[PDB]
Amino acid sequence: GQIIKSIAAIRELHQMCLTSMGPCGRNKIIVNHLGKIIITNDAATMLRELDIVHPAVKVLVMATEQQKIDMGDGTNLVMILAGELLNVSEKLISMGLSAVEIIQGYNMARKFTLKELDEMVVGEITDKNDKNELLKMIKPVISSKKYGSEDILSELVSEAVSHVLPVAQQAGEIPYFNVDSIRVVKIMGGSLSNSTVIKGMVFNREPEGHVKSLSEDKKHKVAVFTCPLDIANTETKGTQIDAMMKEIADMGVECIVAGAGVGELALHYLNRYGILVLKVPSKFELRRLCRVCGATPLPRLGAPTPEELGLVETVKTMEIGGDRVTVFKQEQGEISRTSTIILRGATQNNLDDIERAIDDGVAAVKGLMKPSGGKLLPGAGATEIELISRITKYGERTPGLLQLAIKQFAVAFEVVPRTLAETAGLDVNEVLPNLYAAHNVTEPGAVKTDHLYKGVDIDGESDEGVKDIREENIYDMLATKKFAINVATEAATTVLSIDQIIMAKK
Amino acid sequence: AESLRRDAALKVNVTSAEGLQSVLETNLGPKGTLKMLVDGAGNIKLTKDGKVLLTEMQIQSPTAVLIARAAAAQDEITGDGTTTVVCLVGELLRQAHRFIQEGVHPRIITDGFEIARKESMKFLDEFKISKTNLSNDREFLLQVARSSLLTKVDADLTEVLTPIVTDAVLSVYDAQADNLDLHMVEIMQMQHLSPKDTTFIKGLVLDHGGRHPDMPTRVKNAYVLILNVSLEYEFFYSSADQRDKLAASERKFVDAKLKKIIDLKNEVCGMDPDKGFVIINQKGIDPMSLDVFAKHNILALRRAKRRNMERLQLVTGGEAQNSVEDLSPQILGFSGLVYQETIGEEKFTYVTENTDPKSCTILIKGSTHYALAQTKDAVRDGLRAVANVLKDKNIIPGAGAFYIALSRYLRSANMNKLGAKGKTKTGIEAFAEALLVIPKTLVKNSGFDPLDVLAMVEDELDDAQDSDETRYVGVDLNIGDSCDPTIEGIWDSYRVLRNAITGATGIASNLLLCDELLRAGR
Amino acid sequence: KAESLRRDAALKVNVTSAEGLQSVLETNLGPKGTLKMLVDGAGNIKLTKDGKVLLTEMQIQSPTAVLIARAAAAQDEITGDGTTTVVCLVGELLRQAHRFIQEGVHPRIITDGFEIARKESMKFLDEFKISKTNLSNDREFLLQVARSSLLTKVDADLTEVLTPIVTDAVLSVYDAQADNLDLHMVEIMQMQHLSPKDTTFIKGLVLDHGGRHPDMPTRVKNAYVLILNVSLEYEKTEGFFYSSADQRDKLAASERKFVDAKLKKIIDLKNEVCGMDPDKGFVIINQKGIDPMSLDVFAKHNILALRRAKRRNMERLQLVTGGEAQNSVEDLSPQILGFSGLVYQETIGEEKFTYVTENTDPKSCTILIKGSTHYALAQTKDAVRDGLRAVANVLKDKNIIPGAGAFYIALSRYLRSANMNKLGAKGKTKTGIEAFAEALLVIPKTLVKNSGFDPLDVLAMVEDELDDAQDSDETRYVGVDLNIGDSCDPTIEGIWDSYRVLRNAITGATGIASNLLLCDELLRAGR
Repeated sequence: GQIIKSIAAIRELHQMCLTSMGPCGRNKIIVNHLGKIIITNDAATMLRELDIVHPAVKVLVMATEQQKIDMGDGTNLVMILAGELLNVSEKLISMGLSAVEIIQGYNMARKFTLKELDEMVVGEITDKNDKNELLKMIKPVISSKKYGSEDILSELVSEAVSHVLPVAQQAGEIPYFNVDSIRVVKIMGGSLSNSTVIKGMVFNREPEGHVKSLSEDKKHKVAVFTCPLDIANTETKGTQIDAMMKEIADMGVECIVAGAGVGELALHYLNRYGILVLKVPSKFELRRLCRVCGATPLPRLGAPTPEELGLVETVKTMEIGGDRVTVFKQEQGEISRTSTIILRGATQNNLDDIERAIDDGVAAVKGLMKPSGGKLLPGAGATEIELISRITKYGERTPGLLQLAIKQFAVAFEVVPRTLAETAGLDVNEVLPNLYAAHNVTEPGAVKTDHLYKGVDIDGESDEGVKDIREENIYDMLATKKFAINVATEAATTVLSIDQIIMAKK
Repeated sequence: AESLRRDAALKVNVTSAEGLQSVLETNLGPKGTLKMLVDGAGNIKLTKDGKVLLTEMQIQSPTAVLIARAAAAQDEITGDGTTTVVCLVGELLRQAHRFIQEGVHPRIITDGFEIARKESMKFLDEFKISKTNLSNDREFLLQVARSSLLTKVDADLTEVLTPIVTDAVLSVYDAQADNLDLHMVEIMQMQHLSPKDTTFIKGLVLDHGGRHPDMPTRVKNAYVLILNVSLEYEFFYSSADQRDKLAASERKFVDAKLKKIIDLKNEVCGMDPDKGFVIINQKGIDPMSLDVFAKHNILALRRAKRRNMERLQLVTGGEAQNSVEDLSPQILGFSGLVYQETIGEEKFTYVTENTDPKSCTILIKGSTHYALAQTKDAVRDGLRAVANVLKDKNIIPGAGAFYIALSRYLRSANMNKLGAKGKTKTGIEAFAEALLVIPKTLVKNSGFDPLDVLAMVEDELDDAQDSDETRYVGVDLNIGDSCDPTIEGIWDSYRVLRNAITGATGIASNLLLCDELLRAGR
Repeated sequence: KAESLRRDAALKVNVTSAEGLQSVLETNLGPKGTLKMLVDGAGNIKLTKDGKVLLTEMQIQSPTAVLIARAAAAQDEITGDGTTTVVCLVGELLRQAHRFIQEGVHPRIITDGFEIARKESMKFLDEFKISKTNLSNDREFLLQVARSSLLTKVDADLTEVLTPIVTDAVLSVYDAQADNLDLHMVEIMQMQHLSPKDTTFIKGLVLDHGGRHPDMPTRVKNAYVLILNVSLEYEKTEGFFYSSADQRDKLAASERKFVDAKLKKIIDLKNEVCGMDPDKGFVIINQKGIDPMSLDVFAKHNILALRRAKRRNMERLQLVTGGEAQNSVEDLSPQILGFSGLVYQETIGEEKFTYVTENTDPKSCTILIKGSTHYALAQTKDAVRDGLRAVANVLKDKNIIPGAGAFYIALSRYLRSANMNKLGAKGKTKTGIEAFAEALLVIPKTLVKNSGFDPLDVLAMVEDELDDAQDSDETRYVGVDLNIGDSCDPTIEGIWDSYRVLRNAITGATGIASNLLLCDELLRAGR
């Protein structure tokens, strides 16, 4: 049985993710073959580092790539749903239900699940781009990464997000928020309260010039050059240095950036006269300077055409955690298209891992864009437990052997409320049966009131049963759920269809 | 060297065939499973296409290599029916091994296989149904794709690819004595959208987007220019004024070229409303010459493979201009909606609503190399499969009705014909038994009982015979009972079954006549 | 402490075993059959074509084969023949089933068809039989029956020898007035020093211990036989003192004179019953011994004298001539003696044997198995023990079945064409209708294979003639001709079979195959 051997393989990565997902989750130590210690809860980082052996794993891993590239969340939702969807299929296999009949069932359930998810909508983010509306989503996204640190990270992100979401109104066809709109840097030392946000670009390299600040005027004009700065060389061969700034400043420039090297006298004179000098090793970061300072790089040398100058409010050199950085930023004007997250933290693993979490929080806001992304679902398995009950109803409505598959299909959605419990340390022999009753009630009405809000208690508030998601404002993104169901349903269908693994001609 | 005798050669050959069958048995029918191909470097293919499976699979036994070579030859003739061959060949050899052990000389067996082949051509000619190619026969053409695509897809791409292939085919074959060329339909692949986002493009897609931030995205009713000469920068200064002139010097030669082009713009749809001007250049275009094209509301592309623009020479129908100094107002083609879509890196230019170039593109979308390979083959198999319908007006009732009903003719009428011989009658029986492997495997792969379904099929066959009516009896792989393929919509090919029965008869005859395995060259 | 196959491969094990019993016990079928050698390890060879010997005296390695063999052993104890056809029918029923098993047909469905065919097979058997009249002029048919059973077990040159022997033997035992026959009244004797073709039929009974004295008469034309139980050797009343050679015998002869007075009384019978009268004679067979001098006196009166008789043959000897066992010579009366014809003692240098023939009214006969070697005497002994039961099956059951496989051939045609048109089973169970009819060909097929004639072509030639009967509107009994290679008519050639054997052959073969096909797990006990 190839399908039996495949089940054995997925049991390995199922064990990996089963204990991973959740704010109470457990970290994994990952040793890079190049000599790096990686400790994270991100299963995408895990699978990137995990060598793949059994070809059936290649299906599940590439599935998580579809989720992670196309959606900034859902990594464990794919691995967790997929793991159990194939685990419960072992019962269907052993009951004698053929592979094609199991496949037909999961596809029939794909339609049932998607239609119900549309009915599970509780609220909707009205796209006010307000810090309060952002926090409603940013908090639960930061959750599952660092439990209890949401206060520090929420104030960091929601304020940083307001830097890259400018004042926009009547805008549903104008896209905003590129993933590169928020940069995160690492400064060894300090703690969470030592982190901050800069409204613009921060160079991790120490100040290279001798000038600390520009003038006090608003919208200090700035130049970027592409050609190497030296004594004017003729258009051909040749087998003035400082005169560049005499040309640049004509329009109002206090800051001169050189995308290339610097000539003899200018290295002294550009800084001597109080002008900031910059050369950037990252050429995409030069494209960032086009977005932060608004600077249009001059393709020629020593000829700052007026159209090749930008307007940047303030550029200064700043001290972060004792290690010096150079800041090219905007200030209440020519609003910066990039904001920088200043992470001060002493442990290089927690420091880097905090960045890994904030990177995902940035990605979540990309999904908070206009593509039908405001829809909210009830979190803490209220979506999952309610889906269980509604799926079993479709079983009663469905004649044939498809009834057997639908029944085992609902069982699979218990892995998410189970994982929330096993990681949190509440007895799965008590929390799970209390979840069933909390969501399974006889409502005097067609609208379940306060019974779609029943949650899973991951807090230390000792209580028999579970809590209400509105207490902490725990909502899940509908688009994350809907896309995840599509990925996992098709991914499990793929594994369930593998009848033989044949080596190609070699 | 190597030598095996006492008929052990026949025993070894059967072992190899029964194996190859067991490999590609579960790979048959709409209820079939998918096979994995592992390159060893990590590239994985998940496919049901026997043309891929037999070609790429490592074959350990040398006898099975013979069937693979023969089946591939059948693939390059009709273009479909690969697993049909492997299944037919395997059962022809198993049913024969039974009779070989009973004392029938292999020659007696193979002679009756040829006698039955002559009879199989008789039933095929009477069993075929001639259809018209009218444009309102999309009912039948849709059913053809719902037959051929259904096998290679997951039943959700059935509804997606059905209208995609159907319309792509009608774009090529005019309802008259015209022609059909599968190179007239382009197969394009891309990522960033789900498998079910595969779409039909009325015209041609260009992969290379331009490098300019103001490139116009929506261009309606525009003439199209293809240039083959570079419009980029084609020297001693002492000051800013002279430096600029040296840059303007070689760009001044471009400037005169741009002047003639913006004269071409002002000349052709310069004053015409709701119209515009598209330019594509084999070579580069200066970023300021792109500023000019943006200035005059012109769509520009550069640095493109002439082969892609060679199709544009057919699609838009203009004359490629090697020199802009010779630029002429009449060289331009026609185009409608031109859309430039943006993915994570490159932008794709959709050249659509074209006069009537008779060329179309199917845009395959998906996330991974897994599904892109599945659909890439599905589309190429479907376009070729439907082409066999427009090439040959004869369509065969599907659902195994050909392979089922032959069991009635071979058993009954030939015994009254007595057209063979008493001892060769053994082979007539072997052929009839083995033709049940196709309808039988289709049932086995569905989970339904392999014997009971055939019994229910036989009942309806008898009822229609006693009722003296024409009834095409098939297998319903959803309910489990019998069906009628002419009502349910399952169609098959005349030419495929002709080359399948005549090919498998030859393959099996060659294998049944194997006397000695002689190892030579060593 | 458990071993079993949760996979159905237990059927692959059981089928593999049956294929072995086929390849072993198949090649012995037919007058074109081969002979199997049983070696007992003590140096004795049993050369046999008989199935019962090959079933009961083979070392069985396969645990499944233990059942097929022990079950087939019940065939001989019911009908008395047919053990080989059971083994062959079982193997082919299991082999044709394996084909249908791999198609997914549950063993129940196959088994039910085996039972449905059994019900149909009883119809054919009763319709196909030929009712035989009880005319004692049936010698032609009875001779033909003997050839059917003999040509199988002997070399066809001993058939012309054993054919009149067995035929005339059973003609003697079969009682008139519709009374039964008793095969226990037909004696089978073992004698060495002659060739196998010398096996002979004796109208009466032959005794082991012959006369041991030079004056014993060679033969008596008209003999009157005495069975005497009196001790005629040295006895004494239930003091002997001699001082010289002269006084020894005077005392002992006086004590033996108690015998000699009976020796006088015995020759007083001889004088009472034809002492000197011609054409009359006196044969003495004594349970006890005869004194050497008592033999001399028995010679004095020309008496054929036998001594030290075996009790069980002596009990027969009362039945042989109809006389009485004499417990005292003083009670010796003239009418006690039994009358017989030619009585002679044939001299074999090992032991002279007494031939007591042409007896009063014994209704009993003896077949003397002649042959020099042990492997020859055993083969012949089986041929006689088998053929006597074959001719008994015909005289007991007036129904005879056309042989040469006409039963197994025609039953194929009737079950192939009619059953589905009868609607007598079911659509899915048709796999059993085909399985049984295909397996019915194992008997006519094996008969041809062992002859060297073309297996397929001979079966085809049989069917051609059977088709002629359909248009000819006549009964044509078509069988396999194992000599020329073509078809033949069993009723013209003389090949016959038994109603009761074929009845129990099909019944038993269905049972053995049904039990094996329904096997699920092989379990280990006591381990």
